[PDB]
Amino acid sequence: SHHWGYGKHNGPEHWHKDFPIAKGERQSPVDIDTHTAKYDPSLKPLSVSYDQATSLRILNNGHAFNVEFDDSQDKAVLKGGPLDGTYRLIQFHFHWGSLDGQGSEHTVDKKKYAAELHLVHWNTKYGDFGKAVQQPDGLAVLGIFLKVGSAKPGLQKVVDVLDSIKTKGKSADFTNFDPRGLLPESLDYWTYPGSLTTPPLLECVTWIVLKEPISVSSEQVLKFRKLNFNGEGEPEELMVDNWRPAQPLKNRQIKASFK
Amino acid sequence: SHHWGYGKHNGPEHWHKDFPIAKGERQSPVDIDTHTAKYDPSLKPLSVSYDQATSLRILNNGHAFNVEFDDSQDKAVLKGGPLDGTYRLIQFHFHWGSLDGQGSEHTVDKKKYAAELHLVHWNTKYGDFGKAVQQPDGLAVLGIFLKVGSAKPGLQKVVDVLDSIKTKGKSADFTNFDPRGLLPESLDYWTYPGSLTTPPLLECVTWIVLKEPISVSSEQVLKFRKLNFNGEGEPEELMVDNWRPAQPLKNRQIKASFK
Ligand SMILES: [Zn+2]
Ligand SMILES: [Zn+2]
Repeated sequence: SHHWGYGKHNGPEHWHKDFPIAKGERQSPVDIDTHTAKYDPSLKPLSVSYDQATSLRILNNGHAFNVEFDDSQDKAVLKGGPLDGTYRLIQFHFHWGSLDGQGSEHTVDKKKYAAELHLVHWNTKYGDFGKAVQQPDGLAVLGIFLKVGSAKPGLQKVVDVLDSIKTKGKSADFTNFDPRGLLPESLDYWTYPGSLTTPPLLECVTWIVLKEPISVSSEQVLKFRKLNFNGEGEPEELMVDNWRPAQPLKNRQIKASFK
Repeated sequence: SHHWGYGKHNGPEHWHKDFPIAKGERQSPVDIDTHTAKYDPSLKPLSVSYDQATSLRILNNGHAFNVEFDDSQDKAVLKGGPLDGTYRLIQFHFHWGSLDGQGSEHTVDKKKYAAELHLVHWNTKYGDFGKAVQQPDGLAVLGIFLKVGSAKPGLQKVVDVLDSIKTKGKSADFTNFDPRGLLPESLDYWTYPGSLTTPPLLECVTWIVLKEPISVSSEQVLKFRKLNFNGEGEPEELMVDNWRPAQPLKNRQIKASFK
């Protein structure tokens, strides 16, 4: 009965009908205006501890594809930065475009990237993800821009398995993936309080959005575009433009860890 | 696997473990201290429109039994009183004791009744119940005390079907029930902002609690106590004392429609 998507009739412009928080005061994504996003010197260094990250599976959920991690222990955690205590990595996914010029959720001085990576973490204060998503400080999503340029070696293992999860509901074993291979060199970041960028759009996310994009090749991102929103047997609907546009900032302050 | 109940180990004293809102600022039930619950002359008469009410079924959910109504239209609505706009009746149920001296959720100057009836309504503003339960003004529950006295004729149709829904999961067709037959003659009420009295304890409820109890016979309430929490084939666990005790009022005001 309930569906949502990125199409003409079920798209971001309509999500409010089932999810009234879509018009809330803390919605993501947003545009980062660098002229207004002020350097905050009290922001601490971001601590990314992914050395023991344990990936398990990869799956097409009908909106994006997710790589899932074992979050039963502190094997892959985000700490410091703007955060209070310890946030475990549960999954990552991407949003991308039908063309190289668009695909990202966050924009920077109105500039769109080809795609955006989201590493999703939950506050261990709340015992599990389910309890976390319902708290204002429940999640931390580390957001990373993807520009088209040189191939990203650390992304190839993802790209290579995509032909096995073409359609909604498909999944595959996906062990030993190294998420450090998707990070840029600089951990300089912007931060602001926001939300999930898909329904149910819960306002439980501390956003950390990195200054430095990673590069991916034209052919790498092109592989993302050969996925399907639809299930097996249904009409083909290519999985492209699965991004929500910039939402009004309202009275939120985007703080910068760098000058 | 998540469970809750009224037992030693899964009871109201433990609900906070899975539902941290249990310790929130707007939890129900409460004690109504009549010395402090002040008459508010600006409170309007309560408007109960149940003339077209359409009951459908009755069911044992493993925590109480519910009589469900067709809420697809304005056939049975609560309006006026402390409420803004129109609230449709979805179901009623009761909480009761193992003895005649206890069973109610709300108390009045610490006085417990043998049971408490809850007519559950949702704000039509939000399209359905599912969306309603997540809003601060989503629900209105009309609460009515039951004291042991004379038989309530309008309750007998409920009592007579209970042998057919003994155990969790059991349901039966239940048409043409008249919910007006469960009302006392006075619609004088106390009101306060609160919550669901069972998990998930959401703080979405405008409580309207009637001053005048209805009477039920000793044998009528005794029939409620022959129901089972458990499913068919499971150990017998009599459905008694399915009430949450009074929670701290915090900085809430209980207003009275009467002097
Ligand atoms: Zn995302
Ligand atoms: Zn109830």
